[PDB]
Amino acid sequence: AAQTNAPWGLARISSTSPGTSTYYYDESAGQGSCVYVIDTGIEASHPEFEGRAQMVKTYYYSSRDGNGHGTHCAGTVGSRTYGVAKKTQLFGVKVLDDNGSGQYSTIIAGMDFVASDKNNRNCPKGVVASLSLGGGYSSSVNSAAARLQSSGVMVAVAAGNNNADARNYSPASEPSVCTVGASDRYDRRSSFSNYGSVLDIFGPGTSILSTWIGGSTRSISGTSMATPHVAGLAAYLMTLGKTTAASACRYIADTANKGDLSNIPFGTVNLLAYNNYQA
Repeated sequence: AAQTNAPWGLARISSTSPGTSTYYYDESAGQGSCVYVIDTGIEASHPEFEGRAQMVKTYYYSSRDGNGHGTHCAGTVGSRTYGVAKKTQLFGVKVLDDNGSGQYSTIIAGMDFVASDKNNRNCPKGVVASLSLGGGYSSSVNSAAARLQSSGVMVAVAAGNNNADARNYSPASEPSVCTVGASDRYDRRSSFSNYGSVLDIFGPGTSILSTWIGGSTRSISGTSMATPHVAGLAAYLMTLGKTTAASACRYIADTANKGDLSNIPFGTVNLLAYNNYQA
């Protein structure tokens, strides 16, 4: 399949080269997979989600995305126009309030929620969690992300936007999950992207167009926006049978575009997510 005039990040994940604008992907498109978007919620009624998005959990008075960040991430995972995996199911877990903040105990509970809730969903092709969130180092948050991964969910988490080593951030510093840095359309490390030996992969993170609340769209930047590309890519690859939840991050790093990013600090992987689709 070919999506002409796609967002640059979708076109990048299906290209050996920057600077193209067509997204190529197998038409299975993550059908039969599931992605939990653990964030500020999802505007499930956005026409871009086509009935495939639903709120499954909130820790606040409403499940409704009052921020836009969770909607934007869910759109990069699986919306028809802005999404990597255009047929996946999206499950919203609102662990962040509408200023995008969340206590870490709520974030931990939401992660444990997903590890159990996936047994209430039909995801024959496998389960992904996208965690476009983070703060300071927490061994309890790392361990929650590790449990989720251990439970058979691919966990993809943002490296953080501190332009620092991600060792000092959670859940970015949890080694068993897939820690995602951000690159820009010129294959530069995004100026804000964390780095370090705990990063597993880079995805498009600068000026990423996706769904926004109020049925709108907008372009925003962040390792938080790189993560759903990788989450979406995992759901897509799992549906194609190329990998499983336990091995997707490794598989994505094995099949990634290698050595194409600039300003990657010594000791950080130079790997850009790539679906390796041959049309």
